[PDB]
Amino acid sequence: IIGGRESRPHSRPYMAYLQIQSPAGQSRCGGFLVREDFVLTAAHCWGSNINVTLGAHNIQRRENTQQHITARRAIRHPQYNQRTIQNDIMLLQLSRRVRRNRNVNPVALPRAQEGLRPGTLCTVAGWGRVSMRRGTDTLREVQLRVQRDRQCLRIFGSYDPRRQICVGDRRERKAAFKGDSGGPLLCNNVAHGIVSYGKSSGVPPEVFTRVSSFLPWIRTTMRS
Ligand SMILES: COC(=O)N(C)Cc1c(C(=O)O)n(Cc2cccc3ccc(F)cc23)c2ccccc12
Ligand SMILES: [Zn+2]
Repeated sequence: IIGGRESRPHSRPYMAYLQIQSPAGQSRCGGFLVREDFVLTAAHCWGSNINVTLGAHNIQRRENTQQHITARRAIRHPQYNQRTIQNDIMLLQLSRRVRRNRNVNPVALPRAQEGLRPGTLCTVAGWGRVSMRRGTDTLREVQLRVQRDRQCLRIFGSYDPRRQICVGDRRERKAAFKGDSGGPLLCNNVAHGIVSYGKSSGVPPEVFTRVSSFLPWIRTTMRS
């Protein structure tokens, strides 16, 4: 998170830290618990082995609040496209259910035709980089404003407002950045978006997946 603050410890108990391994090496992402057995994140966070930590604030130290669960299944959207970064959404089936408590519980999703309009203020949280090269051990957060479609259409050739949200005022040094991928955009306590991508500079606007567009695929997947 660029330009943010340390979160109040355990104030966002839906937050998941992902440690990802594949032949391509090690990666880090965020994610969020949407049911006792499922975490939602981005498809570009896929790996052959993913371990999830819930209940964390400082993910570099042991805390008896943490729950460590390997993902039994990593289900990318069937039309996820690496090249355009379209349909950037993935469900993790946990190998066991979490023990729900003050520090570990799910977050609500939007309704289908509810919407999210320019000018809405939201929060994004994660363990990602705070500048170009430096990181953090502890969860951080920042408030970002929803931008108009054209502000992303102008700078991102493959942007589609049917499936993506445009986020962050270029006037402020405030953004989700590397390490924050997969984490939630919370608006009025609901997870409307998923951190997807942006410019290497970290200067907004940036691109989130629009959850409302994938609700059918989400529901069908979790039901089966
Ligand atoms: C297996 O996992 C991985 O390979 N990864 C997690 C690496 C990866 C990241 C990442 O480091 O988070 N991002 C997000 C991203 C990258 C660059 C600029 C950004 C600016 C703003 C922003 F909010 C996000 C940005 C990706 C996007 C697409 C593909 C891969 C990645
Ligand atoms: Zn604590």
